[PDB]
Amino acid sequence: DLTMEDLTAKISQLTVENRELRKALGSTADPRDRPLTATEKEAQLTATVGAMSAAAAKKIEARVRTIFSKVVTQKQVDDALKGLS
Amino acid sequence: DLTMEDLTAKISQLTVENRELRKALGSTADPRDRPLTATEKEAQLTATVGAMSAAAAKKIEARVRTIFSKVVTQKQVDDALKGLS
Repeated sequence: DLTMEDLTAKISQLTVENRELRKALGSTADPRDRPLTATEKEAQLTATVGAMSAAAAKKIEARVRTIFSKVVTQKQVDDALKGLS
Repeated sequence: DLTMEDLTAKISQLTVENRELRKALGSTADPRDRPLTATEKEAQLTATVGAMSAAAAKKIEARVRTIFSKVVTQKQVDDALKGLS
């Protein structure tokens, strides 16, 4: 009947519990138990993607240099690229 | 029996023959049969790398995101990155 207000009250109950969890995670002796903000979580995600992407770019360049070293002409590049597919 | 001069004599014979075969290939009728130059081959090489590296970066980023979608604390992040180094 009062569906809107029930969903709002659901957020209120989920919000108070949400912070009661955060206050308990700050009461532990381990600093690494702190909940990360969405900003810090994105910075560590971006740095993680950047590291693995650089690692993937390293192996990819060596892999296709292996196939390109044999080619000398146009047609041969295409068959090497098709060999990469 | 097998001296060093034997190897360098064969190396010279192949270099002078490869120089000639290129000059013949460079004088062919069809322009697509001409051998690629060193920079042209290198330019198409990095172009192939950069294309695959960009596509690999997308799969890496979307993969890291679905892993970060189930973490909150610094301890959870460190354990989520432990399997996927």
